[PDB]
Amino acid sequence: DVLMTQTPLSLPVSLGDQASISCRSSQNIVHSNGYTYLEWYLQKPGQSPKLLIYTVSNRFSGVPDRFSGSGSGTDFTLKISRVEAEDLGVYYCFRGSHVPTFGGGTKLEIKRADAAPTVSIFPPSSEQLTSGGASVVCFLNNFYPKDINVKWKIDGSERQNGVLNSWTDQDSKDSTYSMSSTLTLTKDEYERHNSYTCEATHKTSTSPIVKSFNRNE
Amino acid sequence: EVQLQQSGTVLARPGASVKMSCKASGYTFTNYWMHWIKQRPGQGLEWIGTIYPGNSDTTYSQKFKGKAKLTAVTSTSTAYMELSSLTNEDSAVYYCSRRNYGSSYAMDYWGQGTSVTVSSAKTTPPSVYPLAPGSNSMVTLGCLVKGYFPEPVTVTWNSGSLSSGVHTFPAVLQSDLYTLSSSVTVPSSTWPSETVTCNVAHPASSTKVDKKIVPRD
Repeated sequence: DVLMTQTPLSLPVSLGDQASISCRSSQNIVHSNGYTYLEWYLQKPGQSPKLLIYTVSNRFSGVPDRFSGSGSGTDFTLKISRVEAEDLGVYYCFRGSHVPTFGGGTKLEIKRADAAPTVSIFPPSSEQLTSGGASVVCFLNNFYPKDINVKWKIDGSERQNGVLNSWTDQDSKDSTYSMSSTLTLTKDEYERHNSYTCEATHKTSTSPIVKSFNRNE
Repeated sequence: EVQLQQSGTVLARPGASVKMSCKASGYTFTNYWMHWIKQRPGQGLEWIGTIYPGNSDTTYSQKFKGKAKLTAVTSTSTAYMELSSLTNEDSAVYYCSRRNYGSSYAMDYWGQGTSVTVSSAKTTPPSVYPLAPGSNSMVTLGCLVKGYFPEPVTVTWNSGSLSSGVHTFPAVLQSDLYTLSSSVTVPSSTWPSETVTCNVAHPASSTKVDKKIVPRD
């Protein structure tokens, strides 16, 4: 019943490797005229989707051989013979016959060597404290894989409230990821404690990376 | 040479309705079907509906009947999508694209996309805070842009000279208010020896602030 399902949700592949993106429809999607309008589109961060494959296996003017589209009936596949760094982004299959439907998309991430993040912590600025607020920022830059955990500690105790994180898209140049976690408290609660901590646990280590600062220093 | 230019970013209030346009050129506007696609932030594409500018023929995805209203104006080679009874769920980028037949059978050309934000919060300049390290060969500095609305915002370091080693994180929702941060890494012999400044430009409130990163102790 129209559902266009894609797998995997996220596909990690080192440069030069092969990539297989699957797309299944819940019903036979062949048009009464005999043709099968299944298309594939690619969309990189902050850009408009691009056409790669139409009618299942046909490539669009300007798309390299490395891209293959196969399948029929209810199953279709997209293959990237030799993944480049410029291939990362999200791939969507699209059924173009009546009641056009997009698949969920398959994020193509480029695999590189594991890299531990570089953590940096920053106390509130005098200007903010003057405003009555108190933000403590912590940057965890250029790490891989993305799977990362940040835990805040005010005088040893974990704090989950007022914590906001944001992540960058895999860097097109070095394929690393970066994250920024921000613990926000009012100035008064900020000044009733002394040691603020930022902890990051990442696949690259057992002993997590800890960066702190004492208000009394 | 075929290109679709779409109207600019829009901020609307719940219950309101907005109308966007898709100006086409490069082909015979009235011969091809023009499609519309929605994309919630951090989400996949979704087919909205289509219209045949030739004779104002339309088709909508059941999900968009009464929500979207498509029209085209032959003489101006312009397609329009009007969204009514807006809610947060309609906040997204909307693309228009031409479906070609012959050389290819798909959506080969897309618009740059129109951004729509549904919210009942007014323009608010951002407060910019310097993130200096408390107390290595490289050193990381930062800039905290907090409490602004709506998107977007421009952040550069030193008018732009400092480009590499920068990580401006995605804006996060802070209760009807947006918040992002930017980090930059430079040589120890460069800073604090030489001052570093972040520039924050908030379009919506025509605000431009320059913040120096002053060391501490």
